[PDB]
Amino acid sequence: KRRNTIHEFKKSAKTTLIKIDPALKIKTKKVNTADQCANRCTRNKGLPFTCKAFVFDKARKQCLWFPFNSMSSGVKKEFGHEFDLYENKDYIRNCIIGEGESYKGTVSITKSGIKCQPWSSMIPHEHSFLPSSYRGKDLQENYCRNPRGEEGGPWCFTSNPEVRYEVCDIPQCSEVECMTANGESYRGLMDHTESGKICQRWDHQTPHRHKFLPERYPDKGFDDNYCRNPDGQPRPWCYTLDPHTRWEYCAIKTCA
Repeated sequence: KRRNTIHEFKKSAKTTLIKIDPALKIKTKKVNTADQCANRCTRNKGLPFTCKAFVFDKARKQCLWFPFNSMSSGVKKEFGHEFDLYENKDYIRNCIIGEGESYKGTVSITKSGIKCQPWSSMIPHEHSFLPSSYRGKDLQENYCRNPRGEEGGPWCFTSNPEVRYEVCDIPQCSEVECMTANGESYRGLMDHTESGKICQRWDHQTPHRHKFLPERYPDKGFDDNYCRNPDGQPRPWCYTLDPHTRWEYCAIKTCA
């Protein structure tokens, strides 16, 4: 099979999600691995809603797909060794990657400080940027989006009737992401190599085999697919999802 999208998720071990508010339905299915839950969560037309997070029950072997994450309203985290929560990074972001096409955070205020207009609303500014016309772009509520992958970055229509649209001020992910020395103590959230290749998850042996087992190295920060320096390398690094590139250095600026 070809689909491999589990890297796109932030894992919270021993955690499941419950929503107090019974609204927003959930789909559950008997599935063998967490990888299959992830591919279904990120697939186009895979679920009767936009999947933001999922939980893999390891004991019962089930996926639990949610249209919400742990940062939504009326949703609690709950304990259980058999559970593993996975939240799509796009909705946690807080920062931007390049044009910010993948950005799906909760910023709803323009660069000037004006509240964004709802995307599904024609007031004050009528338009054609509707969720129906741009599936997969998460044109929900009044959050800053970059649907057409334009140079300016994430933008929105403005609540002020005098300004139609404006860009939003969201910093590039390489903004606060800095390291001390050779990055031995770096525990940040960088997940792509210096050439822009996507990092392989540490808790995975595909497509590259390695000895850096998260269970074997607590305190080493082998979470998700973040760039790490666990072996005295000149710079932090990660294994790559490209079969023809085992590993590659990451580009994290020094805090000094």
